[PDB]
Amino acid sequence: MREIVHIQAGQCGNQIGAKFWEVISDEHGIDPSGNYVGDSDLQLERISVYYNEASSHKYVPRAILVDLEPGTMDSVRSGAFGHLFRPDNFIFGQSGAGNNWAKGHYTEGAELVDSVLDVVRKECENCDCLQGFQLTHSLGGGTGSGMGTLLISKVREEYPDRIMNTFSVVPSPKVSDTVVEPYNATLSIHQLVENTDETYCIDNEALYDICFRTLKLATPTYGDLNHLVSATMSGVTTSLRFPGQLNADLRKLAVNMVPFPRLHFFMPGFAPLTARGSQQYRALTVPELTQQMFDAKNMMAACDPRHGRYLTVATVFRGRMSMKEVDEQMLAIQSKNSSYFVEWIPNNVKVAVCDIPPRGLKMSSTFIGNSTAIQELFKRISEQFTAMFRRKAFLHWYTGEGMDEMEFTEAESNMNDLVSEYQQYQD
Amino acid sequence: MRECISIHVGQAGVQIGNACWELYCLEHGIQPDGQMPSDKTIGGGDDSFNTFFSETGAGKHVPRAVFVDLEPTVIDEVRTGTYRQLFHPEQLITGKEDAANNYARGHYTIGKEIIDLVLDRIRKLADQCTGLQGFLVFHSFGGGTGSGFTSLLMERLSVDYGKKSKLEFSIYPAPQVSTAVVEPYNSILTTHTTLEHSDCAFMVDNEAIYDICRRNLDIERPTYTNLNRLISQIVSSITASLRFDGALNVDLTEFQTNLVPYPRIHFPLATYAPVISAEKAYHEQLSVAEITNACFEPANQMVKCDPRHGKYMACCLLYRGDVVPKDVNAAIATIKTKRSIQFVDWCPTGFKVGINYQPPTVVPGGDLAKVQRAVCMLSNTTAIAEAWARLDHKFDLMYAKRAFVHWYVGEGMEEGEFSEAREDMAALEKDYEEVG
Ligand SMILES: COc1ccc(C[C@@H]2NC(=O)/C=C/C[C@@H]([C@H](C)[C@H]3O[C@@H]3c3ccccc3)OC(=O)[C@H](CC(C)C)OC(=O)[C@H](C)CNC2=O)cc1Cl
Ligand SMILES: Nc1nc2c(ncn2[C@@H]2O[C@H](COP(=O)(O)OP(=O)(O)OP(=O)(O)O)[C@@H](O)[C@H]2O)c(=O)[nH]1
Ligand SMILES: Nc1nc2c(ncn2[C@@H]2O[C@H](COP(=O)(O)OP(=O)(O)O)[C@@H](O)[C@H]2O)c(=O)[nH]1
Repeated sequence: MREIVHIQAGQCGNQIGAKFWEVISDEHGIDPSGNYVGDSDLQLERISVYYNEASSHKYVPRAILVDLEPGTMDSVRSGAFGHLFRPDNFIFGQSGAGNNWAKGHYTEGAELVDSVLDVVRKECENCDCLQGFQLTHSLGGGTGSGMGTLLISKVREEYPDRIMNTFSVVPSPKVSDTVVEPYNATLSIHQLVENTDETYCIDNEALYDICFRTLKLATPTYGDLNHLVSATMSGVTTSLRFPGQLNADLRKLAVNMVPFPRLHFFMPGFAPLTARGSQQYRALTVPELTQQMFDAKNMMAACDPRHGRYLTVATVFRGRMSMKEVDEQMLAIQSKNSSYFVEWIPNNVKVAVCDIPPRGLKMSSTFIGNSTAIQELFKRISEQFTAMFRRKAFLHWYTGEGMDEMEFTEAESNMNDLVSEYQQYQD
Repeated sequence: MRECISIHVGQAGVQIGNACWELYCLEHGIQPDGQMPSDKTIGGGDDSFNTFFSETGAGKHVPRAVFVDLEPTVIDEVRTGTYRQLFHPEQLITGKEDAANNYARGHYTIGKEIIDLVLDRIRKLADQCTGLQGFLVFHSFGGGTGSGFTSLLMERLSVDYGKKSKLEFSIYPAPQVSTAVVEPYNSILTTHTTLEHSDCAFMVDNEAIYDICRRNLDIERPTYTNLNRLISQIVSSITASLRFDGALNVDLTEFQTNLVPYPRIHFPLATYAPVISAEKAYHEQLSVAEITNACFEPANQMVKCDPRHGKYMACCLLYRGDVVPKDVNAAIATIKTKRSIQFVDWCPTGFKVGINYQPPTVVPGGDLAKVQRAVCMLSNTTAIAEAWARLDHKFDLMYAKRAFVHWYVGEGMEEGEFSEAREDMAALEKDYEEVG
């Protein structure tokens, strides 16, 4: 039972992670009090990886929540699992998360992260075995990225023989405002690349473009985003939570998935996307499910995979259907869409099936891809930063608290390097 | 007296070990208690089956063998299974970290930090026995454990026991049940470091077994249960010679001599006719000549290859029950009539034969249909070129893009080393091409 320590920080990170944890607990059926009220014994067979044990035999999920605005538990209790997290490790800041990198990444907050690292180190050893670390946040500026990549650097320092993972969200100038973020993102990911190899780029722009246009919305609120993300990035780890064919561990997930030590930006999707409606819907069929699988609109990234090629694909079906027939349409897709995949990497279709269905849904399937497609999103975020770097806007605070211009230029150089790598490996 | 030791490395290896060992215990009249067949009940036996099992004070016939893996996922999963007391508790090792399809992980990261315990246990087991002949290896190409740990372990064995032979039961991997795309990499990385220590290897093909379990065994979704049971049956059909009686292919040295001309080339094909599915009562009957002549068909050849397009080197068989040599020789003569088979131009190539006096034993609660006739061809046909070259081709496709190289590099391999291994096996393909 290789346990996982969950790291989590930031206003958006906590918002997404609360609903994610609620979804996973509900699917596993443990009561919001913290006791097993599930409906079978296939739940607690090895699930200690996410849920530890208390003295009174009640379970206890392990996940750290930190920030720099003092009120987090005041906002963490906004759902249904406030006291559920152990009530001694809600380390809180003092100021807030203005969109200022290095205001958490160099001087203040960095003072707090030493104690944070001490606490997480103390937290880790109690388990029987360690799997690694995985982190949920957004690349959003304002203590959201600083603390994130900072703690990434120190955890990678302390445990080189484990695996990182980021559930970060790329900001976008369609849903949001306070436009200094391109700096924050394109600078933090600049060392996220060297510091981590396991990433999911849930494009907020794509989430809006699919949630407001063709999902019957008028003003997408933050809970609206939280529904879709707490669906997809909660179903992404069912393979970890549930035994099955592709039980691959973090290290093994990587070795099956990441060819090169940098080209590791997975772009996920989820075929039965659903806005918040209590009624489930009419039923869907397996070929329809696996066809909405590659729905370009369905993609949680900013591209249509038809416009590019894949490298290493996974898939996790869920429900009760034809177990052994899924290979038929897997090979059908392979045969009719050879151009979509690449010849450099044969048999890039690792597939598996999980018996359990999700909450409020019978037939569904979480998806993971790895394609050249995210070159489009990176070109977007690179132009949406370079077209404004010429005016040197707002770099006063950054240049005052400990950055410099050469750092900005070298970050742009690194990201042009990544887009070049994607381009050439597409060529 | 004589004896032998079977090693078990990897999840697949230990699953097949459980299946095979349970079948063997069933076959000899032994029971999950092993009360007594007809013998002294303490240090008894005296037939050939003693070479696998040895009686304790209770006459239990403990199988002096071990199971090894780097994660307590499957080892424990069967340690509290049917044969809990058949094997010795604290005689099944459990690793901690899975090799995770990484050959270097089993070669220089975690297996290297535990191999000492495995060596101590196997050496103690050898001290317990008195008549060791060699070793039986159950591993797989694809897995990091069953390749890296396998290679390193057998290297240690060849270092300390430099005389005895050894036989490898590996599993040639298939895309249809593939759980990695680093699988050719691990396969090459281990096999390029086997010939120097390996003596003979019986590799089984997943796609071939899958096609057997479907096209004739009436399955559509075969799990590891179906494939594993079928391969356990075929492995029993191979080793029955060592299990019972003096006949063709009794000893491991005899195995290799009857089979292996040249030390580098020691990959022999294998077949086993009865694949008749299940409780489907009777559509036809059985016949010695029928199964013998149908053996040459590419139906049941353990590994997918085209033998009729390649020159042979030897031919051995084996039969279960319903013994009468005369019609056996008549069947040999009938199939002898040179339809398209060929042989070696510089040595006699007779169809060596050794018969056994026991019909096949089928699992008491499984798919296979009870039969009483059987054949088992251990042909040393050169046509395994095709399969090896296919794997090599799948390998060198992904080397122009330097794919996945860093993952192995990070633990102590070398980038250009892979080119050396690829040239080694290109030369081995040339070696197959030499025979013409
Ligand atoms: C043309 O000039 C413009 C002027 C305004 C606008 C719109 C205007 N803003 C920006 O894009 C400016 C971004 C900078 C950023 C700088 C680069 C980071 O170090 C800052 C910092 C943070 C905390 C403490 C100390 C320093 O500051 C801020 O974080 C503050 C927020 C609060 C905390 C003052 O600023 C806003 O965002 C304001 C208050 C919210 N509103 C807006 O949407 C657009 C343009 Cl283009
Ligand atoms: N016939 C058969 N093949 C199996 C079985 N288990 C695994 N395989 C195949 O063996 C290959 C790899 O072996 P695995 O057991 O998956 O790997 P492993 O030895 O556990 O290696 P690690 O996962 O790296 O520790 C794949 O082609 C699997 O499909 C089994 O019970 N029977
Ligand atoms: N995906 C997602 N993005 C959000 C949410 N709320 C705000 N955002 C945007 O994504 C980024 C959130 O990260 P961050 O800036 O660290 O949030 P902060 O801690 O409130 O400053 C910001 O640029 C926001 O504009 C949310 O609930 N989900």
